[PDB]
Amino acid sequence: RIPTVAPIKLWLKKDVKNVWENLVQLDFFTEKSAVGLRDNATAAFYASNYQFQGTMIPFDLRSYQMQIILQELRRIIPKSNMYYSWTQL
Amino acid sequence: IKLFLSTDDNLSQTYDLSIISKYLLIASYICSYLEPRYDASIFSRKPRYLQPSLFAIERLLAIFQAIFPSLMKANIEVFQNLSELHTLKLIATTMNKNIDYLSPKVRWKVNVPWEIIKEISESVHFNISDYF
Amino acid sequence: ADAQRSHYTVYPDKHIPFVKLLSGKESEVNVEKRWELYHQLHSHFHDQVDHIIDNIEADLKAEISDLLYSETTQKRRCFNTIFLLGSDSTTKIELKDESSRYNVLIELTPKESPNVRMMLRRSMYKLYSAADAEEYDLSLVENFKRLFGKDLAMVFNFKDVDSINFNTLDNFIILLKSAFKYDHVKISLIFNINTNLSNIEKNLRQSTIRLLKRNYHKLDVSSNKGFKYGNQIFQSFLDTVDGKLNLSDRFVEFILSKMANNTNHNLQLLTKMLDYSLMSYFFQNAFSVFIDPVNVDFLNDDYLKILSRCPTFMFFVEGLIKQHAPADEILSLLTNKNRGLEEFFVEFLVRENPINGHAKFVARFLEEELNITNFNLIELYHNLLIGKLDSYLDRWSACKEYKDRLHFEPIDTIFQELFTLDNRSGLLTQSIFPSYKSNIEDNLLSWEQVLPDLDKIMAPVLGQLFKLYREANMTINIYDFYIAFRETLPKEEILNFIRKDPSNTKLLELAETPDAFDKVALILFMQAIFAFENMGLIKFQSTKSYDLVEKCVWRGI
Amino acid sequence: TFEGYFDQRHTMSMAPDVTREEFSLVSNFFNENFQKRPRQKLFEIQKKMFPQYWFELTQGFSLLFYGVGSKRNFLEEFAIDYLSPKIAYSQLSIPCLILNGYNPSCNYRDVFKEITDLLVPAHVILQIQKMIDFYKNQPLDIKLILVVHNLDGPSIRKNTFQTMLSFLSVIRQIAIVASTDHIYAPLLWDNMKAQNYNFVFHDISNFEPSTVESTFQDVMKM
Amino acid sequence: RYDEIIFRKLGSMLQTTNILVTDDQYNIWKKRIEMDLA
Repeated sequence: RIPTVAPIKLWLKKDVKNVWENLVQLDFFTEKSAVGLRDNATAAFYASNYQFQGTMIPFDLRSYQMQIILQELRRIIPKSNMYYSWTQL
Repeated sequence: IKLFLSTDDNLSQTYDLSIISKYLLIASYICSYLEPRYDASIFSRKPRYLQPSLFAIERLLAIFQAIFPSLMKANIEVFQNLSELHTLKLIATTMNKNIDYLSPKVRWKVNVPWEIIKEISESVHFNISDYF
Repeated sequence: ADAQRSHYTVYPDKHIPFVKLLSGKESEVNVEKRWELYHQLHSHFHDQVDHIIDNIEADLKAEISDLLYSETTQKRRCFNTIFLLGSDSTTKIELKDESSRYNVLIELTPKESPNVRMMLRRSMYKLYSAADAEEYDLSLVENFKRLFGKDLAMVFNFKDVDSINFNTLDNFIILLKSAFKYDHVKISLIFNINTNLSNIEKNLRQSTIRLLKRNYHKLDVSSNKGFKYGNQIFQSFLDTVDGKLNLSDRFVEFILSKMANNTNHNLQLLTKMLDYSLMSYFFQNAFSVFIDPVNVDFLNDDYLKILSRCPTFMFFVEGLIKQHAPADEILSLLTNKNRGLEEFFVEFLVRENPINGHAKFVARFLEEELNITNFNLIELYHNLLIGKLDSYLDRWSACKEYKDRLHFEPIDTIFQELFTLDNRSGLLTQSIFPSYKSNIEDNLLSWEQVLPDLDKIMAPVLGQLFKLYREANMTINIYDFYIAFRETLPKEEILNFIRKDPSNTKLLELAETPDAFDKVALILFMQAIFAFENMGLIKFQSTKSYDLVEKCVWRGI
Repeated sequence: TFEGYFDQRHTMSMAPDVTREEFSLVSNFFNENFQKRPRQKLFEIQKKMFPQYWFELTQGFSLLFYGVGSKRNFLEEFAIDYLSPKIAYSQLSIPCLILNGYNPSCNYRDVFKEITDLLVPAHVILQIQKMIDFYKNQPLDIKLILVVHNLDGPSIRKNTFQTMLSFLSVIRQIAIVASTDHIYAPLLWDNMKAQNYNFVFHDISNFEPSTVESTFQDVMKM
Repeated sequence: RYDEIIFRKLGSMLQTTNILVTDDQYNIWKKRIEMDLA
């Protein structure tokens, strides 16, 4: 959507991994069946014992779900942001 | 400029494999992403982003035989290369304790992404891109 | 019985493994001389092979020691990382026995790393055990200097990185990062990597990769590196021959075909092929006794039969006939009188082949004068043998200045066939690179190739059932399979064979039953299916029902 | 061909039930009577390879015996009657260790105890390393013969047991003979394991009934 | 022939290698040439 030349970097798939990790640390994403914090020590012992599928499948194929819906995104993201126009479909 | 254009956080012909190993990997990737429905349709003379599915050993061997360039058959070298692939973490299994390959309940899946198998096929001159 | 036990130990002229040739006409002295010559050449080969292996291991250990103790004055206390690409669990490292600093090797198998808690517990357990011979938590690391009066240096050997849970490994690395608060602790990390840094970059978090990368070293310890050692091994094989034996094009072609199938452990396979070929030659050919031309006096008419059946001799006789040589020579060679071709054979045994000397000269010229090292010596020898050396030399552009010097003309000397190695009978393939699957399938289908009065009519049950298995579908209702197997059986002949035994009362008791045929067929079918399950032919649907089975193999793949 | 793979309400109760005792009778009679002479002749002919097997074992090439049919009796006869006595009477009584892979109740530590007792003068891999470092200086003479039936045995199939057996063949003073029955047996071994094992492959299929191995699994479950 | 087939299948070194001409073939050639030689 930009005029061309008369004679916005697509970041590499490897450098994006740090951003992907940051978006999981800050609790925007979550695993498909994340039980979360266990209630008692006995269940926590079993949870620390068992290895889930998400601990073995590749980094780029781990399913995530979202904690913030795009409506809240458009409500919160300032209109002056350059990707605000993409907050909707 | 060249220092800033690259993150250089990377720890650094990407995978040295025999021809048998390369063709085994090519067949395994087809198995892990192509429906069992289309095997007879495509290989008998009679999806890029989802997680891979499981496959049986016979499907892998049959597709390998169908795509290997008169029959190649299955010798000790083929199975040895297949086991090397597993040892190299190129093919995953459905088990985590007391590994026993001959147990009839273990299935296989591919751990190698598209960007590597593309270059492997390019080095093999095999046109996977026309099978999907 | 002992057969039911898991394991048990059993206790029970001078033999020479070489067997008589010429249908037993070979004398004891000839057999002993052949055995001694085989031992001499074999030991001379191993004296070079083991030396090369020892040099390789010493060089690797020296480089490992240099990397480990390459002291760098980093102002910040950080890990020391060594990435052993293409390494295995077989390698070992010995550390310096320093005075002020105590050095401990810590082995970490994937079985020892199910979780961070177990990892730390086992690490501290081994650390305490090692310090116990001087004369479970990080408090041990804190208290080590007050417990044993010495500084602690830890070397961590991740024996197989690919199978380790990378999340647990990442957490463990972050845990070990806390040890830098202690002024008396130094940590080194050894990574046994099978493929490349790509798997680690994919699996580990990018934060931990930055911790590792601040001080790391990368070393390729694979057994295959630019044909540096394989060429040396092959040249040592040529040298231990001393021109007493030659190589054929087919044999080198077979070697080259099998080498490319393994990328990491080629040297052992090459040694396997060479040793087995030498063993086959010394076991099968009687003329190996005449390696020393002193032993020519032991010739006999049976050896003259072999000499006459040499292709070079076969065409030489026809050349004498067609060039109008006197018939006296033809009569003499047919009647084996005056045996001057034995003097020619003695000359042949004396004649050194220029192939070996020229090959060594060309190899040294490439290494030193042309400074070309990225070449396979096996390919060079193959091209020399075929006589297409010019095409192989054309690969490198610098050869033009010396093409005239490097050109070599092969010569097909008479009786050379008796002193060459080749793949002609397939013995080197049936035992070293077998078609294990295909052989079993053929034996099941072609039992006449194995086996030499019901025995004269009915094949073994396993093969006849495998016939139906090949005819069978992917999933089988086992009752139908049993019905078909029963229908294929010779019912009346089987009943007569059963009734043949007069004294086996239990057999006749079942034979009286009208359902005897059905029960016998079912017993045979169930035994065969159990054997198939052992052999990996069939798989049950027992979770749903034992009455359905699934095939596990197909013919010809 | 491979195309044969791509181109592909009754119950067992409809068949007459056979008891285990009835199952044993017919099996024994047809095992002993049927195909007796040709199989015995084949065995006698196959005995002619004993000098070659002995020579291969002395050169350090491990022997893997495969093919349809039981291989326990062949290995027993070989190791007891030909291999062990001839080694003793040509080196100048050699102990022979027999492992039953067809028994699921085996334990690798128990076998390693016998190995250590028979080989080590007064964490298994740590002791195997000491054995390897010790036998380097020892003369290249065979001291122990190891026979392992069914290298594809249920507990034997496990990776740890295979690894333990693989590090054994590094020592030349140990003779290793193994047998397998599964068609996909070579799938178990990778290049490192193959290098350590040093097998020379021989097909010895004989259509010999597996009477002993049939005792550890119940046919009544079929 | 039976013995040679099983030797070949067994991968035995007792089986002869077909690099030189067989004894029977060379014997027949020698006899046929010699019969007309004199």
